[PDB]
Amino acid sequence: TWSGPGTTKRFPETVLARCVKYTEIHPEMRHVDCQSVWDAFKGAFISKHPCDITEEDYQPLMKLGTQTVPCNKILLWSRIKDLAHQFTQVQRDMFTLEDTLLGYLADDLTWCGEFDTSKINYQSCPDWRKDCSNNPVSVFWKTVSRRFAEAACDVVHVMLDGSRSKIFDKDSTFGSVEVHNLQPEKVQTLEAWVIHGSRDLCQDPTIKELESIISKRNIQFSCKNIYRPDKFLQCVKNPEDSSCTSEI
Amino acid sequence: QLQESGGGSVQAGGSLTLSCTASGLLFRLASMGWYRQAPGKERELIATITVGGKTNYKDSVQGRFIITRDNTKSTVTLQMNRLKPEDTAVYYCNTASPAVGADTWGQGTRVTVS
Repeated sequence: TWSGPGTTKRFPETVLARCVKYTEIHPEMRHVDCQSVWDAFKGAFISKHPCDITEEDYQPLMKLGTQTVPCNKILLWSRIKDLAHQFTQVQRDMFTLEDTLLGYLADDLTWCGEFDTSKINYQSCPDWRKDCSNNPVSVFWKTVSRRFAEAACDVVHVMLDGSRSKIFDKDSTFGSVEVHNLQPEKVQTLEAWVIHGSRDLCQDPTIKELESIISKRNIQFSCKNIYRPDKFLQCVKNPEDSSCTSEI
Repeated sequence: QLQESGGGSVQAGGSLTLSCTASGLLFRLASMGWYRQAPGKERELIATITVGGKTNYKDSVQGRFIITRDNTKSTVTLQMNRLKPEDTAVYYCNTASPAVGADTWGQGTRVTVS
């Protein structure tokens, strides 16, 4: 028994269904065999101790889920997933990780196996902090996040949550994996959009930290304030509404 | 990110056309505007334009100025006709959106009407 929640109920059927649905919503990925995807996903963690998972265990899945996204249309995020996804629902040429096949399959799910049987553990799974870091879920997200960040080019945008105690958190997935795998030259600029929950939050100490990290990788940094995120989304969808324009 | 041009000196009654190139995704998604600042005065918004080209003007320039837009870069242009000494100012282009900041500013372009 572990400290974290058990595998999501009907995990096999959920992955299969998500794969089929993805290939329906995204016709460009209809060449994938969803049964093969599931077999590869399961192969990464079944009959294995869930504190000894490696990026290599997920390689077969990564190969099968290969997806070349337009490298200049990537939206990263940290602690504000819902808004980033709402944005790509209205700005449909842009992609977050969870708009790719592999990210879509796993988003909000939990899974693990055990060393001595081919059973999925529905009772409990390792918590990153309390139990162990190299667990099936954490290793999956580390692997796919690294690869997605590696593939980005030109200007990369990131939404950050302006209401958090740390707007930029070096211990977040964004701060510990994604930001350190943006490639210089390939990526010219990282532009942060700080989402308000009316000061200029681009002067926040943690934003100055992010700027330093990025500049040390020889990438330019830009920061913007999104003062009204829901209104922002409305105006992305329909910019011709008069509430999209400042009063004279 | 913001580069303005087309200013100069003209006689009262004359015309100038200002241009601004704005580089960035947020400019492409936002309503844009032309602002101006007279030497000892507050910066004022004088003209706005939606992504699709719907315009609005301050009463003091209505009928004399025309704002246009071409669309990640947006170019925003301000045609200024029948110029008055009161139009003397530094002109700036930026976002004019309640959703997104007019965070940073270009150098502006100086207009002097004698």
